[PDB]
Amino acid sequence: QGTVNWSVEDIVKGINSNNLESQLQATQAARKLLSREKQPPIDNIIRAGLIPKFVSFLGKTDCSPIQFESAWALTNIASGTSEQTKAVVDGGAIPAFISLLASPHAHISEQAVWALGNIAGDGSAFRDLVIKHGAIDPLLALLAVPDLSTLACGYLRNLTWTLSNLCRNKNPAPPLDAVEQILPTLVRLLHHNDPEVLADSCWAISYLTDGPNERIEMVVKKGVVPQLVKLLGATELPIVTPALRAIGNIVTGTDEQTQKVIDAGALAVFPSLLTNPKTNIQKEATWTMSNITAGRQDQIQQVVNHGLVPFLVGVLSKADFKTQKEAAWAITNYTSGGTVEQIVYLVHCGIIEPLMNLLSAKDTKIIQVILDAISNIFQAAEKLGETEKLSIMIEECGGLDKIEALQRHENESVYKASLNLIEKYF
Amino acid sequence: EGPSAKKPKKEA
Repeated sequence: QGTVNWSVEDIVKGINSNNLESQLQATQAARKLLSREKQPPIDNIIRAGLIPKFVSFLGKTDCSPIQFESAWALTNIASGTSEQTKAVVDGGAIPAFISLLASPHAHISEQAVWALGNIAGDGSAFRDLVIKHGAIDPLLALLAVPDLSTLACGYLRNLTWTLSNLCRNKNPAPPLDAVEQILPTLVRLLHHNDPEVLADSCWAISYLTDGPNERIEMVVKKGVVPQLVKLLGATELPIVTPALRAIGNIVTGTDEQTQKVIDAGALAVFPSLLTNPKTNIQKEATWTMSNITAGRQDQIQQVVNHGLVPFLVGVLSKADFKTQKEAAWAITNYTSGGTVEQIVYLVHCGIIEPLMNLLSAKDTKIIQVILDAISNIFQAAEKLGETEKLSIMIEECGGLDKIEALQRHENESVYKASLNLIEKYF
Repeated sequence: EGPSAKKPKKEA
């Protein structure tokens, strides 16, 4: 209570003293400034040249209090800008914090986990540096227990959060050898009862799946897709969000990888996802659907069997534009690879009207994506001879009148398909 | 793209 509101100069004065206690008091004061909720004087702490002195206190084993005070202190300094996080790493904090992971005091080792989390969370460079210092083995060792429930709640949460940061960022992506080293424990954290652990766990996965098919594969081969589909139907939005992102990334890969999420029973959840109150959930859901309709024909059939086509029509009809744009993509991929019988069913569900009303939108790309679909539908109509019957349906919903305007559009690729449609069919 | 990649421990 007597270390509240110290001046930065006072903190340096006590730390520069030859008295261990005086240093401890000043260090605790420095922390209380950083933990003051309104704009802490980080830059001033750095320009004072204290960081190096804080890092050296992390080594004082005999005095565990100052270890905690300094770990806490540096943690907040590392939570700032990349320039401020760089200062902590420059002070030689990485190897010091990794040493604290073996500390007998859980509350101290938790700070090391917290700190290293901020450092790796900065970017790929520091992420890889934390890994090169050998921070993974210690971290994973802290979770080497029969049951995770016995571990402290907050302690388990921060550990998970730190691990998710070591799987974060893309350019470059985390070392393959490091990802394999963490996955097994990540799959274990993906079955824990705590929601915050499941959330961060799903985010960790969503990071790994984000990339080439080789990255997606090593995650799929761990057999987590089923667990993700289970989490995909959770009540907590914070949990469903990353789960949907993960599944959304897995379906961007091979059709075999895409088939795994179908076998898991993911499509049975989309009736809720495609009508989910939150707008972004619909956008992510529809985006995932577009990567499924772009697969095989038997895969497109799965979507038809689950009666998800009507939902795509509803989302194409009334939703946030961003979501409606994803809907257009879903239809386009659906009409390009789907059979005639499939495209027919799509039309009888009432896809035309809502697909024509989106031609009024002022987005250059969606128009291309739509017109492309229209061409694909006619492409099937010719195989039935009912190109005339289709033209009429488009004409009765003020569709032709809008294609007439796109026939004279600025973008070159637009008027190409438009004029080609007016001429060939109308 | 999810949660903040940096946490400051500033309790009350």
